Amino acid sequence: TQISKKKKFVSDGVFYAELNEMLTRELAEDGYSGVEVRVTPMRTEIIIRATRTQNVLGEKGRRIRELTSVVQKRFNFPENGVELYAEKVVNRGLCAIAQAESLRYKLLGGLAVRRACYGVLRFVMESGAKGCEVIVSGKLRAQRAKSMKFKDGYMISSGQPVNEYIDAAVRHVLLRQGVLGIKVKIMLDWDPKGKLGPTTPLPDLVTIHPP
Amino acid sequence: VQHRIRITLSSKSVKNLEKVCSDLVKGAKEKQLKVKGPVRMPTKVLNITTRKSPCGEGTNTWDRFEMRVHKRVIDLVSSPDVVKQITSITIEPGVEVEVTISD
Amino acid sequence: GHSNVWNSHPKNYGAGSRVCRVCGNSHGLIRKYGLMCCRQCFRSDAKDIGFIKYR
Amino acid sequence: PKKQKHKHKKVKLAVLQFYKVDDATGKVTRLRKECPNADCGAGTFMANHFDRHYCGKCGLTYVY
Amino acid sequence: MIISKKNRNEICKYLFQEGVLYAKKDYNLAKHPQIDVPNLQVIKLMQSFKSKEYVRETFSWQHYYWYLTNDGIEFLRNFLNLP
RNA sequence: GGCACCACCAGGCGUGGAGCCUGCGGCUUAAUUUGACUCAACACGGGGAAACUUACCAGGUCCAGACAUAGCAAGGAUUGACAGACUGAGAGCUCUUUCUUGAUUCUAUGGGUGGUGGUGCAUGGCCGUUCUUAGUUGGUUAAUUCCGUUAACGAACGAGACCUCAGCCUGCUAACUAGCUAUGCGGAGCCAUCCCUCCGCAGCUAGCUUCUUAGAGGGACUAUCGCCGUUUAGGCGACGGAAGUUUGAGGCAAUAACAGGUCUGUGAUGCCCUUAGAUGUUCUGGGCCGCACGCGCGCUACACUGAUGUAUUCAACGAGUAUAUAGCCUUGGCCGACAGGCCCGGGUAAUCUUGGGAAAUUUCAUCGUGAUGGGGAUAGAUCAUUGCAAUUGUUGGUCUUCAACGAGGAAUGCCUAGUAAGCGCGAGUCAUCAGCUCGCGUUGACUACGUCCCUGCC
Ligand SMILES: [K+]
Ligand SMILES: [K+]
Ligand SMILES: [K+]
Ligand SMILES: [K+]
Ligand SMILES: [K+]
Ligand SMILES: [K+]
Ligand SMILES: [Mg+2]
Ligand SMILES: [Mg+2]
Ligand SMILES: [Mg+2]
Ligand SMILES: [Mg+2]
Ligand SMILES: [Mg+2]
Ligand SMILES: [Mg+2]
Ligand SMILES: [Mg+2]
Ligand SMILES: [Mg+2]
Ligand SMILES: [Mg+2]
Ligand SMILES: [Mg+2]
Ligand SMILES: [Mg+2]
Ligand SMILES: [Mg+2]
Ligand SMILES: [Mg+2]
Ligand SMILES: [Mg+2]
Ligand SMILES: [Mg+2]
Ligand SMILES: [Mg+2]
Ligand SMILES: [Mg+2]
Ligand SMILES: [Zn+2]
Ligand SMILES: [Zn+2]
Repeated sequence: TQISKKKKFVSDGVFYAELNEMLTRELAEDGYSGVEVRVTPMRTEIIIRATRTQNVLGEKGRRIRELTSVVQKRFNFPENGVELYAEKVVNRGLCAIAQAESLRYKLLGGLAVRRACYGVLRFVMESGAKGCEVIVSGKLRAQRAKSMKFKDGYMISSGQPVNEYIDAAVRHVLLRQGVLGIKVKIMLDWDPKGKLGPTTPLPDLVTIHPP
Repeated sequence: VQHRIRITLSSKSVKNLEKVCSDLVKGAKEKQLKVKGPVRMPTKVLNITTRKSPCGEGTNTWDRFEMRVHKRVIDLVSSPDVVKQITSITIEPGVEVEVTISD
Repeated sequence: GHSNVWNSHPKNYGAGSRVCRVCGNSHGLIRKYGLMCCRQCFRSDAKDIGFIKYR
Repeated sequence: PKKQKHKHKKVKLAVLQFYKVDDATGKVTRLRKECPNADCGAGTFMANHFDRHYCGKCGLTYVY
Repeated sequence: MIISKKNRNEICKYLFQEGVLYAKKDYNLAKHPQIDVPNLQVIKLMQSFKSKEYVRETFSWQHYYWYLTNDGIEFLRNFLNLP
C-alpha cells in the first residue's frame, strides 16, 4: 500500500500520458484538445477540453458517463472516485492540436492541401497568434514525397521561450496513398493576464517608458 | 492544541508548492498555532538518459530527461479539526498534500 | 492436453516477459521507476509523463 | 503426409443403444453403470472398455 | 469461437449492466479482471459483437475499450432473456 | 582571404605491436537471423541472446479464420477425455477404445486477421549529417558580433538574449528526516574530585543557523586604471573582487537539403507476399557465441615513480520492497578459511541500507632489475550461488597451472584547467552476467595563448 514519492509521480505522469492517448483516439472527431487531471480529495476530477462539447457529452450525457466508468474500472479508481467533466477550449485558433485535427479532417474529406493549410493559417492569424507555421510532408501529389511549409508571421525557434511561446502539434492523416504528416506550430502573443498566451514577455523585448 | 501534525507536501513545480506552503503557514500564523516550517527536503532528481535515435544509426546522441520532486514538511501542534480546516483551501494541481497525526 | 503445453514456458523473468505498456515491444525497455515504456515510446511521451530536458 | 485430425466417432442413437426397456412390462434396464461421482448424474453412463469402466464426463475408471 | 453459454451470458450480462468493457492485449490472462472468463474469450466475443455493430472498439496503450451501441442494447436485452 | 586541437603548431596521454573482451567482414554451419560500410557502419540498433527475447534452423501443436452466404445437423453440427499404443514429451497430437458434449462449432465460397515478411528508392514521425558552422574595402568578435564604408534604410529568423546545473552571500527565510555551540549527567585519561582533553547520552523550554538543505533575492557590467586601437567598435595588462576566458559547462537551436538511417520501437503506414501442412501463434531442442584469417572500440600489462603484506583514512552522483514465513536495498547477531548460509529486524526513505567506511594515495616492511614476488592468458580439480534449466565452461570462490608481453613499424586518435591522464563509485541493461555506455567524485599536470603548413569547411 505504501508507494514511494518517486514511483507515485512517475505513475501520475504515466496515467496522464495514457489517458490523453485513449482520449485522443476516442474523442478524435470531437475536437479533443487536451485533458486537465485534477486530484481533489473526494474524487480525481478530470476536465476534458474539446471543440464539439456536445459530441463528447453524448445524448443526455451517455458518452461522458461511459468514459467516466471506463476510466474508473480500467485505471482502478474507487467507485465514484473519478468524474470526467468537459469544458470548452476558449480559443481554438490558438491551439495547435485543434488546428492539426481540423486540418486532418479537412484533408480526409478530400480538400486540396494547399487550400486547407492556408485556411488554417488564416484562421490562426485572425484568432491572434503572433505567427503560425504548417508543414505537410508525404506523397502529396506524386510518388516521391515532398514537404510543403506554410509560414506566416513571426516565429521563434531556439531557446527557452520556445517552450513558452510555441504551441505545437504533430498529427498523421491516414490517406489512400499512405500517411501524410502535419506539423502545426502556433506562436503565441504575450498576454499580461496569461490567458491567450504567455505572461512573461520575450527576454530580448525592451520597453522604455516615455519621459 | 493537543496532538502533533506533520503535513508533507510534494510537487514537481517549485512555485505552486511554495505558494501552497505559504498559504498553509499563513493560515497557521493567523489562528495563532505555532508552526515549524516550511522545511525543505533535498530535491529528488529523477533522471532518464536514452539514445535519441529510434534506431542505431548516427552519432550516438543522448538526451537527459529530469523530473524534480520537491518535498516540504510543515510541523504544527494542534487538533485534527483545525488541520483539516486549514488544509481545505484550494491546493493547486500537482501539489500532493498529506496530513499525518503524531503524538 | 494442449492447455498445459500452450504458454507452458515460465515467464517469471526474461526480456520476453516485460513489454512496452504503450506498444508491447520488448526491446529498449526502460524499467526504471516503474515506467515500463520502451526507449522510443518514452522519448515521445516524456513530456506528458513529466520529464523535462534542462541539460 | 498431412497428420489427419481425430474425427468424432459417430454411432447412430447411442441413447437407444443404452437402456434396455423391452419385454413389454416397464424395465428401463441400464446396460452401462451410471458413474458414482455425485456431480456426474445418473444418466452419465460410464463406458466399459475391453477392461475398464470409464466415465466420459470425468475420468473415474475401473479395470478387470 | 467455442465459448460456453455460461461464459457468454457472463460477459453479455456485464456489458449490459455497465454498457462498456475493457481488456488488455493478453491472450493468456486466464481470467478477465472483472468477468470470470479469460481475456481471450472476452476479446474474441467483443470482436464478434463489433463486426455486428453491437459495440464500438478503440485500442490504446495495449488495452481494448468497447462501448455498447444502441443496436447492442437491443440485441443484449433480446439475448439475456430479460430487460 | 579566413576559420577550426572532430586541423596543424608546442606538447601530454594514447591507439597501431602482446594477451584477452567485444563489434564488423570472411570462413564454417541445419541455422551460425539480420539492418548499418569514409567522416556520417563496425561495446551501433540502448543488440551485456542459457530459455523468452529471436527475426534463423529441426520438429511438434493450436486457431487467437470476425462477419456474410450456402450446406451438415438434437435420429447430434460439434467438444473434452481414462487406459493402452504413438510420441522428445503427462501434446487424446494421432490411433485402438467408448464415453462424454450439445448448435458456441463444422465444411465450401467471399471477406477478414496476424506477420521482427518485402519495399526507408512509396511514406509519417523521429534521428543523424551538411552545421552548431554563421548563415537566411577595412578593423574587431565566439558569432551576418559590432564599428566603419556606403543607393540603401529599417527589420525578422538564426547567433547572442533565454533556461538548467556549478561558482559567491557569517545578509534574508527555516529545520525532532541537518547540524553547531553551550549546559547537565555518565565514561576514560591525567591520576582521584576540580581543572583540562577526548568521547557518549539528554533536553520540541538550551540557544542558534557558521557548517547541511532549499527558497527568495543580491552579485559582474569589463565596472575601474594604464596602454594600444581610426583613439571608434574592441584588445592587452593591472587593482579590487567569489568570479574578469560573453565565469565554467550544458540544454534549446535558422534556411535549404541528403533518394542519409529506421517498415526489426510504434494497434504510424501505402503497395506487394503469406494466411491453417501459416512467413500467424505457441511448445520442445539447437543457433545467434561457431574459427586457417583481416579490421574497429576497448580492458590488462610490460614493472622499484613498482608488486606484495601490514598500518591508516578522505568523495560525489545516484538506487532501493506486493510483506505474502518472504519479493528490493540491506543493518545487526551467529556459523563458515572463502564462497555462502541461518536468525532477529529497519526502510516506500535528508528518517534504514548510507556520516554511503571507494580507490588511487599515505605509512612501514619484504622483494632487488631476474619475465622476477612484473603479467595473468590458458588449463585441471573442486565447492557454492542465480535460475525451470548452467553443457558450448552464467557467475562467484579454493588449490594448482603460470602463455605472450621488456613500451610497440608505416600510420593515426583525443585533448588548452580542475582540462588531459590516473583512480575508484553509482545508474541503465539485469533472475544471474559490465572488460560497454550514461553520470559522479578523488588525485591532478605538461604545453600553447599562434597559424593557414597539412586536413576539412566557408
Ligand atoms: K599501443
Ligand atoms: K559505436
Ligand atoms: K525519414
Ligand atoms: K519506423
Ligand atoms: K510496410
Ligand atoms: K523499442
Ligand atoms: Mg542560444
Ligand atoms: Mg602534434
Ligand atoms: Mg593490440
Ligand atoms: Mg533463443
Ligand atoms: Mg524457441
Ligand atoms: Mg513469427
Ligand atoms: Mg508489425
Ligand atoms: Mg531515406
Ligand atoms: Mg548558511
Ligand atoms: Mg538509401
Ligand atoms: Mg551478436
Ligand atoms: Mg599497498
Ligand atoms: Mg613470473
Ligand atoms: Mg601478480
Ligand atoms: Mg549472457
Ligand atoms: Mg550493474
Ligand atoms: Mg584528424
Ligand atoms: Zn514502445
Ligand atoms: Zn463422471
